[PDB]
Amino acid sequence: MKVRPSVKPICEKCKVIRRKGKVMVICENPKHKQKQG
Amino acid sequence: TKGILGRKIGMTQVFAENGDLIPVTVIEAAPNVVLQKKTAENDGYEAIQLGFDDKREKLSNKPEKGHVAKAETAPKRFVKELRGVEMDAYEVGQEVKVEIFSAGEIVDVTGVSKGKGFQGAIKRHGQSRGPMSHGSRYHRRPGSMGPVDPNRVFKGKLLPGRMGGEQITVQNLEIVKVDAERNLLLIKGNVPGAKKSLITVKSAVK
Amino acid sequence: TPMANASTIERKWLVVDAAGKTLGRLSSEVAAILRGKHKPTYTPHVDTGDHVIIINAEKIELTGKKLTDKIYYRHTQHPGGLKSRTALEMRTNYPEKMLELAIKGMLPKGSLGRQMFKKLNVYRGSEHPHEAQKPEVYELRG
Amino acid sequence: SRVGKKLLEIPSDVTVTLNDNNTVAVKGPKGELTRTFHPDMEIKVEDNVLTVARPSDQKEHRALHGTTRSLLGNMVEGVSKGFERGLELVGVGYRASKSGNKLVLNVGYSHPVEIVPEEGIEIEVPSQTKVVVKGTDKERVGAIAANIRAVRSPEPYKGKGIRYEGEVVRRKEGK
RNA sequence: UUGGCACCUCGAUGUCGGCUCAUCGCAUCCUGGGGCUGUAGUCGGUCCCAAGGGUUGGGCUGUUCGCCCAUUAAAGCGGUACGCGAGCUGGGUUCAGAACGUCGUGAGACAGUUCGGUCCCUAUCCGUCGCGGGCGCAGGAAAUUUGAGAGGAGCUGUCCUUA
RNA sequence: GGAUAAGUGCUGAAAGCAUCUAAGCAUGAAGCCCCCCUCAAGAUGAGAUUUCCCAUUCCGCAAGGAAGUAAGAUCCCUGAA
Repeated sequence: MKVRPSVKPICEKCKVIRRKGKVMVICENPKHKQKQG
Repeated sequence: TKGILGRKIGMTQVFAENGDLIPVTVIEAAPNVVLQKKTAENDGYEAIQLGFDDKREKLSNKPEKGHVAKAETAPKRFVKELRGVEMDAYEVGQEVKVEIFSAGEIVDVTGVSKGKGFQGAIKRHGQSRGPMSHGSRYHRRPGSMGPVDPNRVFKGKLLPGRMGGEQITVQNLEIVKVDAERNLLLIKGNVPGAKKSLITVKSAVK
Repeated sequence: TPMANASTIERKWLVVDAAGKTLGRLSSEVAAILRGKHKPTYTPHVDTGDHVIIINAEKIELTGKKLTDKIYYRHTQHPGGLKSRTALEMRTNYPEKMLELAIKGMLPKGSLGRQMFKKLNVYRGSEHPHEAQKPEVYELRG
Repeated sequence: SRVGKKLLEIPSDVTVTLNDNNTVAVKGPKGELTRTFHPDMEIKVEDNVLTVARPSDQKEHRALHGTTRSLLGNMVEGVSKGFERGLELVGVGYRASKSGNKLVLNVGYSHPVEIVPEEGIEIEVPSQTKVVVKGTDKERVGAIAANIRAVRSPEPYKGKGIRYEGEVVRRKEGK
């Protein structure tokens, strides 16, 4: 993961979603995988 | 689950098909007897009593006499209570003996530790002492009682008191030998308590 | 110069079901009647209340994520002797005590508060051993 | 553009029953199913065709209205045709077998691995490597498939381990 | 932490370090569980959850700290009056002696140095650890017990096989 | 063992797709509750079970009181595990 408050998409395929009230980022590229905390 | 209770005698050495010594503890368990057979319908749990003695009538009392006279036996001195066993097996007036066990069954044993008396922090709690030289006026003492802020002393701070007399169990022992003719158990090792004292033996709680 | 009661009391026995109820809004009434504020013959120092029975304590309700997030803390007088129990497992294992805690909290404090707590008698399920007292039902105003 | 708004035919060899308020039960050749649904919803089976409705338009009712139809479509598709998932696996000593109904795996460990489809699902081993889960509920089928895949999930360097047939494995360069 | 302000304390709140005694936080040193990797493996880096337990012995220095030797799974960071002197020591700082350098006309002085230099108190209350007595528990007694609830314990390596 | 953290997910819409999530399901830690050991009914909420004793005498209108006892225990004595 990349835990950080400044959560963004990186590439166009990065897809922001929300989960358990938290913000997260999805992509096939796991390095683009993010979460707030 | 199983169990028996008798009296400790002492310790000695025993060989095992080898030169291999065994430090042994010796117990006599004259045939114990059932006295009462409890139930969840009335007693809230399933369990039995066991008596180990043959007292004098000059020592016993009427209620004891009745409580045993349910069975066809005499008053008893060491009566205790086993739990979590097979109940349909047992009955009242039923004697239990050492040939329950065998020479390889593991065991948890239980007794009452020796009385050491009002002893200090070191012997009781294994603390370290202060230096005996270099100007020290401090040794054999417990230590500080705590910090300053809470204006008090926390619980659990360890201090002198009557060391001993505690109910102690020892797990995963191993039976070595049986002499049902002498009503004797020979157990690998050492147990809590002094000679002539009660010892309740149990199938090990694995 | 009004009356101030003393040994001129008639303590009835009430019964309360809790099949869908919020314990707070329920308890805020049961404690009031345990104190006797539902009576004209109220005095603050006499325990004019009325005995209470509660049934189906397990079957209470809550709002929000309390079952997961509401925490009953409790400290011993030992260091690090803090302990915690969620409302959920309290409800499962023993809802008697969590009802008792709420009601005790909203009762007055002192000997009289304790003695009016002693009238309370909470029971899981719908059994009610206290048939002999010939109680009656009390619906909740709330 | 909406899911729950649509309708679901009921071809044949099927029987739907509102046993109560919402506890639907379905039957057919592959077997049967049941589900309980949210009661604010409204369900009405007409001749050969099923309709769904919600009272309102909220974030809740909308989502439920979609999920109910999609789930019921899954149910009937399973009772008619059943659901199936394949699983490949890639190695050298990697293989499978069965001990009766159970599944057995010789992949990469000092020990083998055992799996039990207890729940009226069956498993098929047409080859030493390839595997099929086969049942009626997508939920349980995918669950078991993931239980399998978690055993020896693949690796990126050499694509190893259990692997859904339609999987796109990520790759690395072993330095 | 260095500090700033002077709010309690100058009809006295004893001040560094060390010993004994521990205790708490977690921003985790190890152990546990995971994500990502410029992760081949073995080892690692980084991040996340986790404070249950554990977290060495010596040389030098009064020392803290630090360097060094050898180990360890690891040799954690901090708070508790930089925890704890009515529990200990008193080596240093910080009285009176004397001396060196330096300053001063001089008496003398120096976060400059060096040698040596009195650590009192029968525990009333609370608190803590143990032990007894009294009464209560709708009659009086002997035994066995339930368990609310409390406390304890809770660490880890190396080797063989898999290979 | 049970429930969980981070994590992993299955099914799945809102948002015709995708989605571990809102509904609903499952996993998942030396950690939490248990399992292990000890204390424990002053738990004034004072519990439970078995067994023993009997329901005597005086006043006192009753209330109640004392005054000998049963079962039993102690004082006292020999001693220590």
